[PDB]
Amino acid sequence: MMELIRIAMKKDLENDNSLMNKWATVAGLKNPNPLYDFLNHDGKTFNEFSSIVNIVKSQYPDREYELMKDYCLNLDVKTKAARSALEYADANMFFEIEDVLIDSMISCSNMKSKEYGKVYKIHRELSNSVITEFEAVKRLGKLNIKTPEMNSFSRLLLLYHYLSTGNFSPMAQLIKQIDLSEISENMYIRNTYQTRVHVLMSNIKLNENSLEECREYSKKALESTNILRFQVFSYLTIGNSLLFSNYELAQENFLKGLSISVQNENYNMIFQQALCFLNNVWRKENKWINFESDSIMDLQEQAHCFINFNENSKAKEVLDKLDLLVHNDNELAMHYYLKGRLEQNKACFYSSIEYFKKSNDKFLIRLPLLELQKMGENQKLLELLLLLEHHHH
Amino acid sequence: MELIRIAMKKDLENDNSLMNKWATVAGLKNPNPLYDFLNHDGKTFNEFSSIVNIVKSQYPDREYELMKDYCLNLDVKTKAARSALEYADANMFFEIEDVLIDSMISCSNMKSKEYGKVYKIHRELSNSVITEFEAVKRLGKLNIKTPEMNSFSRLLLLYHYLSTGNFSPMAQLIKQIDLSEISENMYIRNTYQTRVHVLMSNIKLNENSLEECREYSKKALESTNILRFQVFSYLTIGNSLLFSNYELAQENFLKGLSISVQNENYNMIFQQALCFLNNVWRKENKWINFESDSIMDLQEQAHCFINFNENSKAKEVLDKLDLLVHNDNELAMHYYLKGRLEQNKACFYSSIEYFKKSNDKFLIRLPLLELQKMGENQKLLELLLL
DNA sequence: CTTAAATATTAGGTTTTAATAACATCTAGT
DNA sequence: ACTAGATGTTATTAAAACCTAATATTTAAG
Repeated sequence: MMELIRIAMKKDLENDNSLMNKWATVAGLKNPNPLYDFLNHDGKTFNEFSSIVNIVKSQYPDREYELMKDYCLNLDVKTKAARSALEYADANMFFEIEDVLIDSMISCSNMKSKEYGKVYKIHRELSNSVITEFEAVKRLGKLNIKTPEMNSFSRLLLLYHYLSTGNFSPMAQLIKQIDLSEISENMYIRNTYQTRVHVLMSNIKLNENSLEECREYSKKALESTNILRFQVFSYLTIGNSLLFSNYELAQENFLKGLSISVQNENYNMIFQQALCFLNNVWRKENKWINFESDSIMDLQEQAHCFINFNENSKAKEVLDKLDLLVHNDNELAMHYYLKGRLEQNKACFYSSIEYFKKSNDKFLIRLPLLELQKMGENQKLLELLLLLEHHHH
Repeated sequence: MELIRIAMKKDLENDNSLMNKWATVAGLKNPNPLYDFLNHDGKTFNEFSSIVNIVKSQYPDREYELMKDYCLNLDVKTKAARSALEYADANMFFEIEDVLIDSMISCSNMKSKEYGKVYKIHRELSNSVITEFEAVKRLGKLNIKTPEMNSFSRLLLLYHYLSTGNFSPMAQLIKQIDLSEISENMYIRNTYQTRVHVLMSNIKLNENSLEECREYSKKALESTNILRFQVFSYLTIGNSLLFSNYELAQENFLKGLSISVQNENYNMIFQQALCFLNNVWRKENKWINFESDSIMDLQEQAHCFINFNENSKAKEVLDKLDLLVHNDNELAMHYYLKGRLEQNKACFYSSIEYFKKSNDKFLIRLPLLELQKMGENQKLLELLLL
C-alpha cells in the first residue's frame, strides 16, 4: 500500500522539482537522498518523526490529520517511527489514532514498543477514569520501566491527572523530578515533552497566583511547538491570566487563538466563548454573543449582555428559560450571580459564592465578589474568599 | 527464655487460679497451650491477641517492656512475627517495628518477606525518605499476594493522604478496602478494622460531618484495646465538640487523660486540649503550664490573661513569643491573640489568612467569632468556613 | 503430659519471565 | 547504490516467580 503523503509528494514534485531540496531542509536532512528512498521504498521511515511532521505541516497544513492518520495507521508498530506516532497522536488529542496504535503495540514483540504502548494505555485509562491513580501508578511500578522516555511520561501522565481532578499541591514537586535530558533516543518525543512541561509549568504558576511567570511559561510553550493543541491552550491560559486585569491584552490573546483555529470547530468555539465572556466582564458592546444557541453557557452570556445594558426585562426572559434546565454546581453559581445582579439581591450573590466554592472555582468567583464590593461589603473579607497566594516573607 | 514467660511462671506459682483465667483472656478452649507456652522455647499462639490480651490483663504497666522483649525474640519467618510487626506499628513502637523490618526483608519466608517490604515502604513514605509516587510504584512491583498486605497498601497511602492533608481522594480509596478478604491473621484483621474506623472518623471530620465523625470514633473505641487508637479517638470526639458543647467536650478530654496517666506524651496532649478548651470557653483554667516556654503553652497563657482582662500580663507573654520562630499555624494563633489584645481587625484578617495557609478549617473559628462580635457580616464569615 | 486433626511452613522441581549479547536490519549522507 | 552508525531481532542464559509435596506446629480432647 502507498500512503497518501507519498502519493501527494510525488504529484507535487512532478509539478515542481524545486521541492526536493526544500523538503530536505524542512526535514533536517543534509541532502534529500533519504527523500527518494522515502517516496520509492515502502516502509522507509526517517530517524526522527519531525521530518515527516514538518513536511506535512509545510506542504499540506490543511490536510495534516487526513495524511497523518493514513501515515501512522500503516506504520509497522515495532519501530521508533511508530513510538513517535503514539506521542504524536496523544499530543494532538487524536484519540482514534492513539488507541489503535496502543492495542497493536501492547501485544507486539518489540520490547520498547510494548513498553511505550503499555504506559500510554495507563494514561488513557486513568484520564478516562477507567482506573484509579492508585491502580495506575501500581501498574507503572509493575512494568519496571526501562526507557527514559516512559520514565518521563509516567510522571507526565500523573501531572495530567492531578491537573484534571484539581489537586495542585504536589505538582510543583512532582514535575521538578522530570529530567528530559536523560532522553537520548527520540528527540521528537523529548521536544514535545518539553512543550508539555512548559504548559504544565504555566498552569502551575497560574494557581500559585504567579501570573507573570504563568505568561512566561506559556510563552516558552508557544516558542517550543508547532502543535495546534498546545498553541491553543497557551493563548487560552495567557488570556485567562489577564481576563480580569487587562482587557485589551486579554482580547488580543483570545483573538490570536481565534485566528489560528478558524478550521477547528472545537477550538474556534472556545475562543468565541472566551471573547464573549471577556467582553461581558468588561461591560463592553459584545459582538460575540450567540443568539442561535440554547446551551446554558450561551444563554447565560445573553443575560450578561442584557443586565450590562439595563435590558432587565430581556434578561428575565433568558433566566426564565434557564430556570427549566439541568444546572450543575458551577452553572448554578453563574445563575445566582446573574439573578443577583438582576434583582440586586445580596442573597443570590451569597449562594453564588457558595456554589463556586462547592465546584471549587477560584476564578469566576470574582464575579459575585466584585458585585458585593460595589454594595458596601467589607473588601478585606471579600479578598479572603478569593483565597489567592500572597507570597509573604 | 522471654521475660513474660518468667513473669507468668512466678505469678502462677503464687496464684494457681491464673491458668484458667489466662486461657479465657487468650481465647483458648482450655489452657493446655498455656503449659506449652511456658515449658517450650519457641511456642507461639495461633493468634497474637492471646499473648497481648494476657499481657494487658496481668501486666498492663509493663506492656512495652515485655512486648519489646517478646517480639524482638520471635522467629521473623513466622505468623507471630508478622502479627508482631502490625502490633509494633499500631502502637507506634518504632524501635520494635524497624528491627523487625530489616530481618524480614531478607528472611527466607515469602510471606514475612512481603510484610516486611510493604511496612518499609510505609515507614520510608511517612518519614519522607521517598515520595508517594515512588512508594505506590514499589507496592506495584512487589506484586502483593497476601490479602493482609493488599489491605495495608491502601492503608499506608491513607495515612500519608492524612499527614500531608490531601484529604480528598481519601473517601474513595478507603472504600476500596475489603477487610473481609482476610482469612489468615485475625489480629491484623481486627486492628486494621480499628484503623479504618479511625480513618473514617477523620474523613467525616473534614467533611464537617461531626455527628458521623463521633460515630466512627465510637466504633473505633469499641473495636480496640490499643492505647494509641483510644487516645486519638477521645481527642477526636472532644475536638469535634470543642466549639458547641463545652461539657461533653471536656468529658471526653478528661476520659482520655485518665487512660493516659502513665504515658507522658498522651497525657500532655490532653492537658493541652483541656487548657485550650477552657480558654475557648473563657473559664478559669487549671490546666495552664507556667513552666513550659513552648509556643503552644505560652500562647495559652496569653489567651487566659486576655480572657481575664489582664492585657498587660498578656503583652508580657506576647513579647516573649515575638522572638520565637513561628510556622504558619503558630503565626495564625499569634495574630489571633494580638487582635484580641489590641482590638484590631487587621490582625484577625491576618489570622484567617494564616489559618487558610495551613488548611486549618478548625481553629479558624477563633478570628471569625471575634469579627462577628465586632459587627461584621455574619453571612460573609460563614462563607470563610468552606 | 500425649496426640490427631487442622493449620502453617519449607522445599523440590517446574514453568515463566526477564537480562545479555551476538546477529541482523535500517538509516543518513558520501 | 553503499558505508558507518544507529536501531531491531533473536539465541542463550540467568532468575524469579509458582506450584505441589513434605514437613512443622498449633489447638484442644485423651
